Amino acid sequence: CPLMVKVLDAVRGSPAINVAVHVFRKAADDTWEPFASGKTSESGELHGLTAEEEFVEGIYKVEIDTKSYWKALGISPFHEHAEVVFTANDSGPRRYTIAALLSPYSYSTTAVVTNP
Amino acid sequence: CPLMVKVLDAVRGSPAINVAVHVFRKAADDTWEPFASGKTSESGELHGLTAEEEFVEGIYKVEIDTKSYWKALGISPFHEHAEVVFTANDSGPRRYTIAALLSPYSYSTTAVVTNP
Amino acid sequence: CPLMVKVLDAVRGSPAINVAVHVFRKAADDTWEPFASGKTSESGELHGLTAEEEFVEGIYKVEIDTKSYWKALGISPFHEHAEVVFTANDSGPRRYTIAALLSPYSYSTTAVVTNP
Amino acid sequence: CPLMVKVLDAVRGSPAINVAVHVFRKAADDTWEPFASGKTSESGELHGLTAEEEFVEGIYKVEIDTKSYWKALGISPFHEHAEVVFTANDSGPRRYTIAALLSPYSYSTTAVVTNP
Repeated sequence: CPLMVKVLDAVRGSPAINVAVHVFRKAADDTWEPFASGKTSESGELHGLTAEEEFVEGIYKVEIDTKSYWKALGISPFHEHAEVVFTANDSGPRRYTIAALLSPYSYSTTAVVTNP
Repeated sequence: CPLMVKVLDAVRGSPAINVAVHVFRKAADDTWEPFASGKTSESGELHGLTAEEEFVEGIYKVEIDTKSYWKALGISPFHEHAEVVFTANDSGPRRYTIAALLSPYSYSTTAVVTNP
Repeated sequence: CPLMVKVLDAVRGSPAINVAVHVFRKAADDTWEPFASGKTSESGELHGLTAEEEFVEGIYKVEIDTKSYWKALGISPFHEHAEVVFTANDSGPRRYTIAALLSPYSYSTTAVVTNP
Repeated sequence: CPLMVKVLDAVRGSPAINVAVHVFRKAADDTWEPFASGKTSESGELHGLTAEEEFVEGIYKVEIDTKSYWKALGISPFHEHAEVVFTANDSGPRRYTIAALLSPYSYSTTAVVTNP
């Protein structure tokens, strides 16, 4: 699975379950073209994002819907969302895990890039 | 100063100097209009950012050019930038600090909202 | 696995490999008693630390030898190490993942605690 | 001020005010000897922790009472405290800021080592 998104909850100290996540790919004309969509699972993971789809070289945007998540939990968050924009597969095929750690007024995002 | 941006470098243990930062307010036709812009100083800070009487209520995106910053030092970072998107001044004026802490493959962002 | 430790390297974007980890449980007399120990694997993980029914209620301290890790890559770090001290299982025994993300001048730690 | 200590709350998005910080130095015999101590202020900062005519080369430990901070707010946190341990002024004179960013189940810490 070459694109994996994992989200944790730093207030509850757990997986962030059912977070909307939309991946996009910057097309040849400089506009973001949908690429994959998802809701995180019981373990805060979102798998098979390139099933049926080519994971080609390019610029990707993983957009995590943190506002909905915190609002569904009765909290008013600071951010509308958490976006992670990066170039994929520029030096060859890689496997990517984007981890997001969440609080209402704060997030962190790391990328684990491993060579297949 | 009602909107400050502050940047640290987690690798070197110091402020992040000369980091380009571009702020945009979302326009009603639902697109991002230039709002202000600048470079962090010697203390990693950016002040006097709000273009005249313009810091109205609205959706803001602060974009930090972290890629140029790591590339100026010879490092090859994960991200193209770090965008922070938030609604500002919807329930009466506050002062906003956007703190960003930077690593080549990771960053962290926090809003410290305080009351006039 | 009821006590697990994940370390990640935020400079390189990968698991932190071969990092020395030492757990301790606080004793009857309020001193720290050697409990388990390990070095993180290829995936930056350290497994079979506790042994389920060997994991009592108490205060544990996970220490991560972050200093050697950075000096073994030719970097000179800030911290001597990173410690994590938590109360374990004071309730209906649960699984603990302690995740640590590393950088020379900074680290961040998170607990994922799940009902088995 | 050769040793500042700044604490932010990532849940509420404000400084963490009134936080108990206790600082130790490792003595000749390798036991932690009390050194300075205090409580963070309206800005979450803790100034006047030490005097440059007294802050000598050695290993310090900066312990921050996150548990009482979270309880005082009705929150059952994960960690007992946040311990930051580090060697100081071994290369001569420098200013140190320990920044800590708190969530009930996570925290991150960065050292900003700047020069006289």
